[PDB]
Amino acid sequence: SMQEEDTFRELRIFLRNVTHRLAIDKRFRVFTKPVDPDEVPDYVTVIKQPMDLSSVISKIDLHKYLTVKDYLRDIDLICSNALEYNPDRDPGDRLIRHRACALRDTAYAIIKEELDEDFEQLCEEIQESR
Ligand SMILES: CC(=O)c1nc(NC(=O)C2(N)CCC2)sc1-c1cncc(N)c1
Repeated sequence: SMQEEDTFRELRIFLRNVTHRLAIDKRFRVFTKPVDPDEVPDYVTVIKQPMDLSSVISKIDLHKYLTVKDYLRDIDLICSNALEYNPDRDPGDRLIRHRACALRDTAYAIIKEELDEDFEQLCEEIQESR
């Protein structure tokens, strides 16, 4: 219905706002663009499912997120990718890992504080009916 399309539009508006707030945070600059396949060639080999904040914005606009859970799966993917590609004790690796986990914790905290539980529940119930 049109009520349901209004629900999803509200979700997209909310997701764009959260994603913008993540993308302007200086700590998260490394997660804002895809990994250049020239700049580092072993990435697309180790990371089978790359994900970044600009790709998150594209998926929002393509209506690929019908629930905040769908969105948080891709946030989780940005983080776990970073942990897996950077597993070493070197300080470069530890810094990215620290930032990846901060990205994840920040997104979950914003959603927990600002997304109404019933709004998300509605999104899920519309999703299950399709
Ligand atoms: C996204 C990611 O996981 C990522 N990880 C990197 N890791 C490192 O450079 C090391 N510490 C381990 C190799 C040294 S670079 C990088 C990245 C690569 N191209 C572009 C952008 N925006 C980030």
